[PDB]
Amino acid sequence: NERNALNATAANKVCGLSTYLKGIAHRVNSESAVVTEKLSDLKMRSIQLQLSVMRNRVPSGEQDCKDIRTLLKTVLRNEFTFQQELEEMRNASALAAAAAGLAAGRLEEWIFVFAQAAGRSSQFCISVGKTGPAEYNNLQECFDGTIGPETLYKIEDSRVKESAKTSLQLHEVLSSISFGSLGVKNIRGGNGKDGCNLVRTDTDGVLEGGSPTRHNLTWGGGVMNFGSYQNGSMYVEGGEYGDATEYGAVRWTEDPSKVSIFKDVIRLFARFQEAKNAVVKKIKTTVDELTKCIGQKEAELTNDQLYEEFIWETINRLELSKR
Amino acid sequence: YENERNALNATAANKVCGLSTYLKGIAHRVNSESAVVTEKLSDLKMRSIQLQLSVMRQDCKDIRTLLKTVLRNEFTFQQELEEMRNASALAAAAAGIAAGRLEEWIFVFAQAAGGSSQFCISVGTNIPAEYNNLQECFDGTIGPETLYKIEDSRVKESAQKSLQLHEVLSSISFSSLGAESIVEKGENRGCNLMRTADGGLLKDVCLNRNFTWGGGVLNFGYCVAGNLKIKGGEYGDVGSHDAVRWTEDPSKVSIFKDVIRLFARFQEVKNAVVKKIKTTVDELTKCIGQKEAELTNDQLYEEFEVIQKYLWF
Amino acid sequence: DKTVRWCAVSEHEATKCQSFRDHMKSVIPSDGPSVACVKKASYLDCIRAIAANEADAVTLDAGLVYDAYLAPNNLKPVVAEFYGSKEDPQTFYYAVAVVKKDSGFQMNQLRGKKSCHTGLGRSAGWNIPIGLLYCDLPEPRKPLEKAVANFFSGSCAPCADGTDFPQLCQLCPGCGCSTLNQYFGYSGAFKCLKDGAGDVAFVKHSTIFENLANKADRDQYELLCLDNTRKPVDEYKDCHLAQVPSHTVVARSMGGKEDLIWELLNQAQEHFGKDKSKEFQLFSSPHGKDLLFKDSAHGFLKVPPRMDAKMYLGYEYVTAIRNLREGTCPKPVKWCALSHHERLKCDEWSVNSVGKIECVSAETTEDCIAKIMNGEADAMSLDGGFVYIAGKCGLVPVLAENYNKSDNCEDTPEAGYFAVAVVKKSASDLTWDNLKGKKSCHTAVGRTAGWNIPMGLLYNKINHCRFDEFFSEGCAPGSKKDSSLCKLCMGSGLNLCEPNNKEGYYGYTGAFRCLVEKGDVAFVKHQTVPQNTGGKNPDPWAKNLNEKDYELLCLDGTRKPVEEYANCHLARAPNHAVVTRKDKEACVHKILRQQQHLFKDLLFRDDTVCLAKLHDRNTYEKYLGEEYVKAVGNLRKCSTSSLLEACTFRRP
Ligand SMILES: *[C@@H]1O[C@H](CO)[C@@H](O)[C@H](O)[C@H]1NC(C)=O
Ligand SMILES: [Fe+3]
Repeated sequence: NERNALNATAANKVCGLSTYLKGIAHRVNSESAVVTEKLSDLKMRSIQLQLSVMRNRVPSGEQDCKDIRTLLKTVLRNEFTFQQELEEMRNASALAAAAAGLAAGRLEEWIFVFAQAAGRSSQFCISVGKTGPAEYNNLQECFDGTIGPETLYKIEDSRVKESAKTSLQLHEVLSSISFGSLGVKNIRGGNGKDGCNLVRTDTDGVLEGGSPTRHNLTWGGGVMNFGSYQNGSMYVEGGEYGDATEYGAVRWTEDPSKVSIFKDVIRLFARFQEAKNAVVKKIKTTVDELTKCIGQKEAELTNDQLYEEFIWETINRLELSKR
Repeated sequence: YENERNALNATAANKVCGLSTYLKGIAHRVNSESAVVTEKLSDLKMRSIQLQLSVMRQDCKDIRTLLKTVLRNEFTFQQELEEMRNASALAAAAAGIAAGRLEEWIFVFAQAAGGSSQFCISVGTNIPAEYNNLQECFDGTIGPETLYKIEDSRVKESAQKSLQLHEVLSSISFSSLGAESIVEKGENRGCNLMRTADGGLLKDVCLNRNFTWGGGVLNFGYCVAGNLKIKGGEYGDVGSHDAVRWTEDPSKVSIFKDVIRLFARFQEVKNAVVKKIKTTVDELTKCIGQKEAELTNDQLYEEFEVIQKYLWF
Repeated sequence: DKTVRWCAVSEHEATKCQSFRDHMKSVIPSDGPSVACVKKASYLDCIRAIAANEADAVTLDAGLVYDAYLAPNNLKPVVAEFYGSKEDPQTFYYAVAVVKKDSGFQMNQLRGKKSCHTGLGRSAGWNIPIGLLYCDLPEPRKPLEKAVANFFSGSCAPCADGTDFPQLCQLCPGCGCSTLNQYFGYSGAFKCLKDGAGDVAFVKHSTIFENLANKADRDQYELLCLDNTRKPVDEYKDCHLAQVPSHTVVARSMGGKEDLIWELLNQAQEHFGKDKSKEFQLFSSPHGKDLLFKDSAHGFLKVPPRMDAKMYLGYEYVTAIRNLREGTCPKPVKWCALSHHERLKCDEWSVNSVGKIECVSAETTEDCIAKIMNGEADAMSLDGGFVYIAGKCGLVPVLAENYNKSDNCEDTPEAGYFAVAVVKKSASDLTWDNLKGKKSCHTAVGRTAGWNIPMGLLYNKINHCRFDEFFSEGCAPGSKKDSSLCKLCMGSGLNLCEPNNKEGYYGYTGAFRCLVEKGDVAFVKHQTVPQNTGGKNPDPWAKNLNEKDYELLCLDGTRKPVEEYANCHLARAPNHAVVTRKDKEACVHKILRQQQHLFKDLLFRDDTVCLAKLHDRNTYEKYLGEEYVKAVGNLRKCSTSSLLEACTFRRP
């Protein structure tokens, strides 16, 4: 029987996904910074509205501006709730970060172990077509330099920080590792004699004088699925964790959203995104009500001059009552 | 003899999984520690509203700067709280990477079990370690769905264990485990995953390089055959072809250095924010009047709205 | 390409090699095998250069052949030097322990005796005896010299420090490392025993014959065997400490030019070998003695491909050196399983016995015998034909499978089962003689009833080994996949003609299935037709079969019903026996008897009523009987067993 290996094109797409998952930490940090920007703009506008009320500059009422009494009570209370929603949103931001960090660690340990499993006489576990071993020059999505623990990408590396800057979404990046996008010829590689045991569950493979018959060995969280007596030939078919048979083909995931580790990332990152969008909608609709009753004099007032003139007015309005 | 293939001991496996769930719990720890700071900040909002009520009613005499710094605080703090939450996401993510790296290793070893005699995680018997023996790794029958998720039961209660990161890291060092409790020596359990020599990872040849499980936890020379002679050392301490080395200093291991660095950072930012709030609270207090001081939180906010709506019109 | 980089360890060896290359170049064309030499500082830098793909081959003595097999070198024996006649080539020497007749002590009684050694640190005179007696030595076993001096009551170990270890020179004061010391070398070690100085001499099988020409003088001497018995000096092949290769060519286990080394060295011995050319001599050189190859060599022999270092050197040699190097000194039984079906059952047996019996899988029976031999596994149940092979490989039988209903099954020995030729009642044209050009169904090749008995009786007729020409087609699992004897098999793809249960026509039941579906004759045990017919087998194919529809082929061209087997059998077959490593008889016998009383033909034949004791029959010759051994011996010419070829390369 042929002895084949996992191909560098599969490994690189799996690593690409892992650096995207490390970047989720930076994605949630940037997205939250957009909301604090929107909320700071809301805080400014409410001082501008308060100034207009004191200076009697609030329009006679084009829209319903005649009830500033209530439409200011509600704004100062909505402003308080948004602060509690921001904190709930940030809690989800850290859970999404951790969950994605997990999925990445899992995938990185998988590929790294195959990358290291390489020796002389064209014996390897990661190929570059019909040859190998794949070195750091190949596998550039996985490594920074010659294969080792210190050449794997770390969370602050430029590669991770720059992947968080793209317009690519989780679903697109997940699909890049599915059996459909990849295909047999991008998963199986090597010559027919590369002696890779990590990819053989038949006797003398993962176990010596035996086979893992108790558990269907899965790498990733169910990305690459083995049975009990796989050749080592790297015969691949599309399928999930429960699909592998004893003598059949290795099952490569058809739907990466069905894998244990990605299920939580999708769920927790969705929870962040929903929470974030809902705060942004609310800030928008309250600012829609504010920008109506302000008046050009008070609308133009910006930054340091806004606090200056507001305190100028509060001290004058207090001495108006005191005299 | 040379064909001898040792298995990792279950107690060494559980200890790694223990660390792995402590690291998943770091997300809950940063979230909880961040919730304290908001309590400390809400007390500042309750103390500044207490001051404005006194203001609209010594050496506190300058009314202008009192309210100029009060409006300033409303903005200066949230942009430094943004800085601490940013550090919390990285510390939570970097921790999750280290958790996954250790999880894949142990889980793969746990799945490489076959009926009897050959397996990778041992309990001394000729039967591989099962979920009941790997209690800190799995919540039932061994599989991808039975490993602990970050919102899971024990991840949350691990996050409140009063154990520090440095202590949980020490728990998986060579000393803390002991030379005889890491690997089951003198036994042929056929685990090829711990063999770099020919007939191990590769079927006919030694590796061209060293190998590591974890990111420097378990380390092997390029041609490890037979009875594993474990010593304390790091990825760099693998000199010979025979060398097997388990970490003596977990803070020198690649994947943990960033957890230490980024958790320390978040704490550094969290402590800077905490002191700022304390120094502000202490300086506002000397201006607040006793009438407003003894005032309860509920009626304190009712009274503010009263003078607030008075001055507007 | 076709060049072999040979490793030379000196200046004089490197110039003989340039002469070797140049003389080869003068007699072999451009296309053919060529030599190129590489110079290195020592044999260890040579083993290292080969392993690091810098050089390709080097000739080594047994001690170095051991270091080359260990990791990270992983080298192996490929070609060997032979000495003496072409009829009996003397590839190996036998390390023996010579004594005087009636001194009345065994191997286990050596403590307190006076020993004679060739020299300190020499192979048969020191390394082998002391390596094997390692655990009989008193604590502290380090330094080794101190332990040896406190074991024996006086020695002569030349080249040892008498200032530090005086008991080691008691018989040759000074421990002189030259022939000036009367008791130095083989002749001196024998002289030390002859003069009555020592009580035992650690020498070679040849030494006595080189020192006493008279068979009546030699008669006053005996050898010590490892089984704690003595034998005549002329019985050294049956009574030795170790069997050691003289000088071996080694190469890389993977990507070592094994066939190109053989080609070059076979071509070399024909042109410049012993008494061939006036031009160049392969086994002589003006520049020195024993250059590249020993001068005494008569030529070369190919080492069988199945042969690995541990097997080539033997268990005894390996055991002695491991003990010297390691110093490691003080159940359960590892049962070998034949593929996933036997292993499934072996797993239930492992957990149920709760760590009394362990498992190991191998795809073939000879692969399993090889696991027993080295130590990867401890025991397995074998058929008569495989007991012959396994036994010839040094393994021994410990329990016999019993099939007859008895009062005390455990202690009632059986004469055996019967080998029969099964036909359909419908194929009435068939006679024992009318089988040419027909379809056969064998249990597997090398098996008693399935192969050795009918193919032996056929070989005594056609006087040739082309059985695939005799039959049209058939299924004999284990045969070459391109043979006509694999055409009727039912195995899926690669599993076709495989000697395990992955092949649906493997075994007694499998061969019977073959007869029903494709074949026209099946070779099995006498009880196969009754065990499957009349509903007894619930399988779809067998469910509706009745034994009235099958007949037996008698040797006298007669046909009789299946029940009339007693007077219509090909021959009596020896019962299946449980074989093991000699140094495991006791434990296997103990745990199997214990186990047996507590608890397809998986692991054991399904018609085993119990495992029965053996007595003086603890050898394959004794167990199988004089008659069966003779019949298997008549088939050596037709053998296809790569393991048998290997085992008989050491013990023919
Ligand atoms: C042994 O087997 C033969 C089979 O024909 C039978 O005649 C004999 O009586 C059996 N012996 C015992 C003791 O049952
Ligand atoms: Fe038989």
